[PDB]
Amino acid sequence: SQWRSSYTRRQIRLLDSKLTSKTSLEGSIYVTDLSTMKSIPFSAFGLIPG
Amino acid sequence: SLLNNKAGVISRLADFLGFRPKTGDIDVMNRQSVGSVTISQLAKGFYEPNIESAINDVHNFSIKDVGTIITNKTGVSPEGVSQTDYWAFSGTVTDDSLPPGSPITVLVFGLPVSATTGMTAIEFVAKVRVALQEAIASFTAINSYKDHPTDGSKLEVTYLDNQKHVLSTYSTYGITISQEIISESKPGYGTWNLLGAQTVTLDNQQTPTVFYHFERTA
Amino acid sequence: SLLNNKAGVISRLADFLGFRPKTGDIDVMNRQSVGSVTISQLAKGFYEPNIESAINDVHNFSIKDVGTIITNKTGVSPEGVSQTDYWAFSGTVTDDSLPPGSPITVLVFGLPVSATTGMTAIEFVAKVRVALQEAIASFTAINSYKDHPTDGSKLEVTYLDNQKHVLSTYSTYGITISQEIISESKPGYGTWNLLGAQTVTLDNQQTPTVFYHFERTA
Amino acid sequence: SLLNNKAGVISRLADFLGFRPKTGDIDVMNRQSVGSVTISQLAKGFYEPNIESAINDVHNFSIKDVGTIITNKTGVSPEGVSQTDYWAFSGTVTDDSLPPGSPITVLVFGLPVSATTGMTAIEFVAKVRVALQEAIASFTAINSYKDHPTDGSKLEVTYLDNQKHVLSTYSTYGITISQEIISESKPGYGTWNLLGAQTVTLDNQQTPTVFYHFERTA
Amino acid sequence: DKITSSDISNVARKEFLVEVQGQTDFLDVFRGTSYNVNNIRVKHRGNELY
Repeated sequence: SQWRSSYTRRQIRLLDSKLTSKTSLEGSIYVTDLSTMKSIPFSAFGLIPG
Repeated sequence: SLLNNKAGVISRLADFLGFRPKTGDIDVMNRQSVGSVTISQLAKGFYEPNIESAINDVHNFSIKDVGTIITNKTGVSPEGVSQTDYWAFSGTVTDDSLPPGSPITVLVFGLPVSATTGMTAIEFVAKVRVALQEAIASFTAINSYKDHPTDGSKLEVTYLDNQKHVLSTYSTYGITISQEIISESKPGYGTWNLLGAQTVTLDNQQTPTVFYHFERTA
Repeated sequence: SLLNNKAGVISRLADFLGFRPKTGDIDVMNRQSVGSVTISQLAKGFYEPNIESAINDVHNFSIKDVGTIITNKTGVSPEGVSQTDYWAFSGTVTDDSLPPGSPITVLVFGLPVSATTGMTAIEFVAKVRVALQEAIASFTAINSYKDHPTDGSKLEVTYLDNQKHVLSTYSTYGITISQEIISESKPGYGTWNLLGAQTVTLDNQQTPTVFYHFERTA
Repeated sequence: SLLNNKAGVISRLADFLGFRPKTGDIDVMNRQSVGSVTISQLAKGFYEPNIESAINDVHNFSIKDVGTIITNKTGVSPEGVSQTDYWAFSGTVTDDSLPPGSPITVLVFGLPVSATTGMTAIEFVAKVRVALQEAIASFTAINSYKDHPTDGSKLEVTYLDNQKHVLSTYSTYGITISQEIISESKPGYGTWNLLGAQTVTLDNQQTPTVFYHFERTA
Repeated sequence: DKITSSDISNVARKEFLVEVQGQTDFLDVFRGTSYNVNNIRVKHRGNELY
């Protein structure tokens, strides 16, 4: 049996394009052109295998 | 009460931001209060008097039709004047989260400037020139920029509007970014023309007074 | 920073929506900045410079007292002009969530129109007439409407204000609702009167110039 | 849609509150729409047309430069007029959550008034005087106050701005607080000066018409 | 498309580091609810007898 998570949570912060100039980090930083890509794939949030 | 107060806004979009209209305000076509709900926001669903209409009303109020004569004794054309400023830059571009010569973006008074770590203010300004082109190319708040003649670390800056623009000196990435106001902006709108001088002796005056008739050319 | 930024607004109600006042702004009674906090919002608890006061100030600025002479060479009365438009309608009223002839409400440029499924644009317009009456009866953004003379599926529309109104063509329930702008609105406020023509020879001009003195009648 | 509508505002700060700009609006320096995004809010990160710029634009539009001649037949100086009011107070200060003579604060039209339970309106007004000093001392919405000559429970009140101020009568702590409007505020800005009278016979009129030339002294 | 089939019983572990000597009993087993008798589990790291 897995007891999994019991809540936890995620939150993402992206800034667009060069304004970051930096790539996504964990669930901390994300980056993209915001108008270019709708949605999110999430590995973008912190992922743990539950 | 902050609850239903905070309830408030929803949609932002000053179309949709409400306005308590002026009580007994006919100034619109001798009809309705300034900021009264308009068919624009009705189409958008917003049924309340709003900030949008209030701006265009007084806007439509303060705009005299082309060809209107403005008359003064002074003789300054009513036409507005944009503000012109310096942006003083100093230091060397510094990012300790990246190696030297690391391309980064720097927001200069809100203008992104792509620059690599290690650039002094001058090389930083060299990049700032690139951004100011876009600020002109995008025509955002900046009418024009010019390199400071005796300083590479300053830039002569001109704003699109006739409003007054005062900004705060800050230092990012070892680059101090400060605005040095050169020319004050002057109130006015459109393009105006002095017709010429009219000397007028008032009714019981002894002294003839001169007037300057400013037609609106735009 | 968006946190305490988003913290922001609370109560909406542009009374309560803040405004960074103009720095060194005496234009109000030679006293205070435009948009400075007023006893209205103090009574309402809001202690900050606000959007409300900023509108009335420039409003109170752009409104010349009754009887003021506006002078131009052109001769158009300063009085504003409302925009007049067509609303072009097409198709048959269609609701597939209800049987044919199903009374529904249709928002025409934000105006609800009660209509039953199966109505063509004309019968739809027949109902649109009912709503436009209310839009006039409620006096919301619509000064008047008139049936398109040669088309039942269009309606001549007049707006209360002197502002400009541009709306987006959409098709609901098999009814396309589009706005066809007829007359442009013109800037102005109140009721004005041309006094007459004054021919004036400027100081060293050879040519007498004519002026048109517009008194404010309201 | 209210979701992404409600998404909206974030930062409040009408700098950061957006504005749908006027379509095809050159009235700023013959350049950009009113409310267009400015280097102020760019520096602040806000990239959209905003409420801030829209206020200063029409503000900068409705402000005629010093020395400009306003001409009318009537002769009222363009200078604005502040509103002057009475604040009528009644009853005895009452706090049932505290013993009699309990110092409390009372918000009079948003002005805090420190008063102790048991004070009649007069003693309440005696304290109200203290607050009005601050309202003058802080220069918030209140130009001046004066004691009602024949009534201690009323106070003659003057507001900083030239706007119109209408407030709601309320009764707190056994003290009714009501505003009695004395003088209407009049539109205008700055300090103006009548040059004198010009009698003018219009082109084909028989009757000479008099004008009053109002120079801007501030 | 999928055989997820049957059921998964539940094993959890709680180690008791022995102190103080004494300690001839342990109460509540796993804090919530009960132990399931049929399969006895206890170890000295020698795994204790049935």
